[PDB]
Amino acid sequence: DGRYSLTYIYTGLSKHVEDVPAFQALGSLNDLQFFRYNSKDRKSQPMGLWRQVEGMEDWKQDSQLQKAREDIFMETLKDIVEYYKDSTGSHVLQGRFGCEIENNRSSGAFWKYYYDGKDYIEFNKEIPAWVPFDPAAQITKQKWEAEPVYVQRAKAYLEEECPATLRKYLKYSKNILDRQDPPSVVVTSHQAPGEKKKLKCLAYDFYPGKIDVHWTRAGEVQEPELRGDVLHNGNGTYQSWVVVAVPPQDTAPYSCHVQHSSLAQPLVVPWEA
Ligand SMILES: *[C@@H]1O[C@H](CO)[C@@H](O[C@@H]2O[C@H](CO)[C@@H](O)[C@H](O)[C@H]2NC(C)=O)[C@H](O)[C@H]1NC(C)=O
Ligand SMILES: *[C@@H]1O[C@H](CO)[C@@H](O)[C@H](O)[C@H]1NC(C)=O
Repeated sequence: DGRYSLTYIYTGLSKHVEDVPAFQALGSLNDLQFFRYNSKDRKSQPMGLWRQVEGMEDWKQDSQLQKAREDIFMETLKDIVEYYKDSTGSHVLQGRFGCEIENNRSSGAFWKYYYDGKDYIEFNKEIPAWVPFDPAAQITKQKWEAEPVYVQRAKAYLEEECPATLRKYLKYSKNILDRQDPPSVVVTSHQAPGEKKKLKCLAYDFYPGKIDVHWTRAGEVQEPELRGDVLHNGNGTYQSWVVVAVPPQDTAPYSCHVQHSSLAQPLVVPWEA
């Protein structure tokens, strides 16, 4: 088995402006975001390729969970602002947490918060306890550890629940995270009025991201004039391109090369003038 990671990110604004939800939540599986929630629509919604997956998560029930989390998260931010006696300004709280396994073996976990960008507080499941970084975080620590069960719970989530959730998700996400969708390349050229002609090689619909793409002018690996790539989450695919300008008086042969983990041997698409 390989590496897989479940990560959640919560963002709250104490004084949100128009069209910007006061709270937002999102979760990623490796390099793909599989869900999102916000305080406006108030609903846990699957994303990308997970929109078509069934039986992995009762989104209607998670919606309720997210509302719960939201209330706590926002109460947390509220209290910090109360602490610094400054509710006229706008402040943000960001929570990041999750776990990761490698070879069906839990290989890591984390749970930390940031207030106005600086480290606010984090959990050390080895004590187990909360570690404060900001003075206000001391008050939070006190609250979050008022009962002995609390740290036990936080610990249980990081070492049991989260990874359990990750294993489950992996079952329903094989046809997603373990894909080897080979790239469809496409060579094309454009002549800007006044400039040299330029050749653009485009590899698309491939997954994972790691990939090699370069032009060759006479079997010689050229230096790209402009490079670029992207990730389409809804699709769950990657695109990557390279461009080269060709001398107005050049006849040499131009071919595009594309190496990808899903190819038995590299691909070569020559450009026909
Ligand atoms: C995956 O999604 C991407 C983005 O929606 C698709 O890329 C577009 O493909 C159309 C052709 O149908 C092009 O005309 C667009 O220019 C592309 N969007 C851009 C600018 O990236 C891609 O076709 C989809 N492929 C799969 C496997 O469904
Ligand atoms: C780890 O994977 C095995 C199958 O490879 C599965 O039976 C097991 O339940 C998973 N996690 C553990 C150790 O329970």
